[PDB]
Amino acid sequence: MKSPYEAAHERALMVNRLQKLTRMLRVHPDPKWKQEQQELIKRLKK
Repeated sequence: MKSPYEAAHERALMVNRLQKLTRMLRVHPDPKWKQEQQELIKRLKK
């Protein structure tokens, strides 16, 4: 039981941050940055 507003908020938070990491990784692929990206990708997948 989760509100769509709230579920949406969390999704937006992770997507927005995920994009930033994906955007900078393409030009500057870092392992540290990559690790953070996986967490975002995994959460979004759920």
